Amino acid sequence: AGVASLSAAIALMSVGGVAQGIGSLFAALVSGTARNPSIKEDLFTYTLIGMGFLEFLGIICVLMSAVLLYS
Amino acid sequence: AGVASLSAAIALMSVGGVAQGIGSLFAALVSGTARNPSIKEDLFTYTLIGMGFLEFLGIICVLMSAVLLYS
Amino acid sequence: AGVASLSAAIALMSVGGVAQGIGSLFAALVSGTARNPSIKEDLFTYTLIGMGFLEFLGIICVLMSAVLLYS
Amino acid sequence: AGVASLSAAIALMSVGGVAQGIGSLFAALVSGTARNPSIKEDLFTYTLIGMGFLEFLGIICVLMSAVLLYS
Amino acid sequence: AGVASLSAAIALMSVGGVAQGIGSLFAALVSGTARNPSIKEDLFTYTLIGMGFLEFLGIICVLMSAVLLYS
Amino acid sequence: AGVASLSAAIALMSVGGVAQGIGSLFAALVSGTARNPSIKEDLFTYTLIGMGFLEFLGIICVLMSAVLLYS
Amino acid sequence: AGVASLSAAIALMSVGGVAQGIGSLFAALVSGTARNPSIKEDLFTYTLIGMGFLEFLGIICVLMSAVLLYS
Amino acid sequence: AGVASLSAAIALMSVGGVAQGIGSLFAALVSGTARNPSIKEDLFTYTLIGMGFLEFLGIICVLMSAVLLYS
Amino acid sequence: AGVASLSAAIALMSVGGVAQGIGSLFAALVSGTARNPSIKEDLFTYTLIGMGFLEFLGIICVLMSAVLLYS
Amino acid sequence: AGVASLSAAIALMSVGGVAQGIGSLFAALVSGTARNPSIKEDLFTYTLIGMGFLEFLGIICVLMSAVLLYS
Amino acid sequence: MWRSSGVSFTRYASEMAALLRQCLKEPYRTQAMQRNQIHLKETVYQQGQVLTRETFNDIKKAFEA
Amino acid sequence: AVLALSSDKGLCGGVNSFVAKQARIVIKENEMAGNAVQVYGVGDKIRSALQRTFGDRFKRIMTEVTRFPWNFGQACIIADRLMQDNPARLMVIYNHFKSAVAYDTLTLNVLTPTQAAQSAKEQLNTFEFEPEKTDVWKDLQDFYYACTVFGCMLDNI
Amino acid sequence: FKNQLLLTLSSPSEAIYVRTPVRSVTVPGSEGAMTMTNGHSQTVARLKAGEIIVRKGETGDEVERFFLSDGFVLFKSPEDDSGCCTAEVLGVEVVPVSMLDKESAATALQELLQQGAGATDEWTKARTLLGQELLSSVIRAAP
Repeated sequence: AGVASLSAAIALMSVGGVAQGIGSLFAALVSGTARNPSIKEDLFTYTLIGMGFLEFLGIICVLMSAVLLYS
Repeated sequence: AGVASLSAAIALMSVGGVAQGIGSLFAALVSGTARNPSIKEDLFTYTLIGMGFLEFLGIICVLMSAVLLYS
Repeated sequence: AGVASLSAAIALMSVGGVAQGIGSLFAALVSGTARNPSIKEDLFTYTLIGMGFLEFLGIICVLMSAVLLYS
Repeated sequence: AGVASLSAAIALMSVGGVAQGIGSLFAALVSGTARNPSIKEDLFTYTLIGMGFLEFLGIICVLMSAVLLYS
Repeated sequence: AGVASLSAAIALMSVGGVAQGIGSLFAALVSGTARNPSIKEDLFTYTLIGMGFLEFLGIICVLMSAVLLYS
Repeated sequence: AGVASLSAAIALMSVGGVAQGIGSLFAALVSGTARNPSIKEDLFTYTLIGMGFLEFLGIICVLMSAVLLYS
Repeated sequence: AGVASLSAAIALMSVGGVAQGIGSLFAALVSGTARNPSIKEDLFTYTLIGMGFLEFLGIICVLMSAVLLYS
Repeated sequence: AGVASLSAAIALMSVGGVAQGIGSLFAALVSGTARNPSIKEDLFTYTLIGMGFLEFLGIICVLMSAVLLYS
Repeated sequence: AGVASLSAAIALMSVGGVAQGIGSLFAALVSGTARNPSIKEDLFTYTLIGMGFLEFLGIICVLMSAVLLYS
Repeated sequence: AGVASLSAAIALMSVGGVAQGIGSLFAALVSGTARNPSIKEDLFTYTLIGMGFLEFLGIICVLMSAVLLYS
Repeated sequence: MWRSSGVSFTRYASEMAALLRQCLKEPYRTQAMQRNQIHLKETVYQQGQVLTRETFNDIKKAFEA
Repeated sequence: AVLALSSDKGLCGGVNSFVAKQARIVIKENEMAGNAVQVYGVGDKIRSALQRTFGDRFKRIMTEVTRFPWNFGQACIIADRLMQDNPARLMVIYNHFKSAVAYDTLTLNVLTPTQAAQSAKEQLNTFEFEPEKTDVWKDLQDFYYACTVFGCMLDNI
Repeated sequence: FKNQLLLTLSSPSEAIYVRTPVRSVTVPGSEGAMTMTNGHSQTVARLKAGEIIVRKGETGDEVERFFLSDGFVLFKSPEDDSGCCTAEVLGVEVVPVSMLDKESAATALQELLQQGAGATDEWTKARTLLGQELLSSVIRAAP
């Protein structure tokens, strides 16, 4: 009976790994800023590209939930 | 009819990743600050930006759970 | 509702991801205090900010659990 | 509609590892750029090759969800 | 009275998730004492603060286990 | 083919470890290239070798998925 | 031969985390010894304090496992 | 019955733990080569020993994925 | 009907964390020996202490698995 | 009774964790030999000791798997 | 290590190079210990009014005092 | 803190005269603004030149250095003595050896830990320090002191 | 000039190389040994002890061993016009391995252990341990 809700909840679990990846990204960002502020403006650019993948994958996950909570 | 509660709990079993990511964020912030204090104003500036995503993901990690308790 | 008792436990499982993060954060704090001790007053402040999120997140991981023990 | 959405979410669970790998890879990219900007363009390239695996695996994963939603 | 025991056993995961994190904290303390033996205090205070946080989390999880075991 | 579909879905959790290993390899490659670009190609060789193993493992699970999708 | 055995088995999942924490502790001790042997007697001391939690925490779960085997 | 196929899908979960080991080993190879290329062909030999274990520990479980499928 | 086997197999699963801890410990040993080769007896002693703790936990979980199997 | 297969398969998951440890251990060699290529001998000794322990663990896991299979 | 014992890197390097020189072969060891002879005469002052004068012929006693 | 390098034997022309002249100039310039000056020296000639006029500022003097051949061990001692008395700014006066019939007096403004902590060292971000910068800086600085004294004394000799 | 590695291996008493073109140079960093070649990034590193191993461009296979006690290494990028990347290995005492002895090494080790048995000062213990390190390295490095 609770098929759709359970499946959506199980699908939503990858947000943890997504957040871990984003944390690693921004940790490397702050570390590279501490190691060389002169190229700070460059590093953030690459960091955004990482988000351009990570959140995108995350977005797909949420879409699947929207597909699965209503069949 | 506790299957809704089960789905809400399963969807809530991803805040650990958000917490790990936030811990990595602030750990790298503190490390890079101890390496170079004079640039603190920048290290914080990017850090919040990361939170600007993670907490938002965390909000999803809450919202659907509440939805899974009712819908 | 027996399944409610399971739901709460699952909602508590996230603490395993929480505490790890907290540990990592304080680890970095200690490393900073081992590298540039003369700015402890800075680092702890930033550390508190991190806890200001994590504890709050942890509270959520508690609250719904208790809620899921009743609803 | 049990098995369909169940298998979909279960297969979708494995994108967190993809996100973690992406985060680690882009963190290495940022660190290397901080240490040696002169070969910046030479690093970005390699990271794309990594995507040529990781995202592709993710794609397969997502595709299998659909293959399990209307099997 | 069969689901309560399983709920408590499932809630016991945060114990290992917390021991992971206490280990990291004390490893950081050890490494800090190795890099700067002149500062033993101001490393044990922060370590004890983190210990208090993680002990509170463990107390939460054990309390909820004992609760669900009889409720 | 319900139980078969569930088996095929459960088969695809190992993809996370594959992606994590891939990310580790490409991170090490990117860092080594940031250190000594003059050993680019040689390193690439070793990298591809490791990737082959991971790729094989990936393909293996995919094959089993097909098996568990029909048999 | 029922649910009590399942619960007493599920309680043992925390031993992995406790073992990882102990490994991190003693790896940090070994590294600090190899770095600065001249404070060995100090580091071991702190290490024991860590055990004063970690092993104890593990024992708790083990005890609770028996509590879940004859509840 | 078909339920045995699930056992096969469980036997492939050890795969994706071997992948992290292979990734770590080959990443250490890459780093040690980038640091000290002069001894390249020695380090490769050591990896041939490591893969002497992991390459078995993977396929062994895959054999179980067959043996616990048809039986 | 065969629930004791399930409980035994579920209790045995902490060997993964035990092996992770052992590997991290001996890796720290090997690194500290590569750095400070004149200090091997003290490092080996601390490694033996850690291995004793970890083997104790492993034998505990194996004994509990045998008990739950032949209760 | 095919169900007794499942339990055996579950034990094999532990082997995956074991592989991770092995990888880390060999990395400590492959880095150490690059960090100190003069010795290359005592590192192999400690590696073999750790591999003996981990192979014993994996072997008892496999044996318990076969036992729960046939029994 | 030397930072924890309240020691300078120069002191550590000198006192270790001394041992390395002791591990030399005699024909080269003579020239090594010849080109590394030490003789100093420190004279401490405080607004004139010499507080002390002290000679040094060894690296260890030169760094200690 | 003014480290003046000089000799111990006479008949050296007038190189020590120029050294002491530059030292007097530096002291009289920096004592007006209010900077408390200390004087380290190498050789008895600078001592005989500045005893009567700036003898109430000496901190530590060394001599008999030119007896045996100059070596890095002789310089490390003086560098350690300078570091133990860590001042806020250090100057080094010596004679540069241009050619066999031409020298040149110079003054080296030398970096110190007080002046290093007040800078983020952004100029060295291009360099990858194998240990972290904070851990290797104190050793690089001690080496810098020793090498400075070494080269300066060689040129003066 | 050329796309070689311009090594200068320098001790206070003798400069063994000044602008020697080589292919790869191994050095025992404080973290671990490492081999510098052309294209290597700018870097500074502290050395602990051990056997520098030089390999000229003409040699390729032939090498030159040199024991170093302590010092620094400075790798500096190539100027755009020079076309050659430079490296400076400064050592407080840079001996060749031909001039080393294994018997006096063990004698000095024994005397160090004798002096350090009365462990009261931190510097004495530290010196005993570091001497043990360097003398074991000399023994393993001597022929």
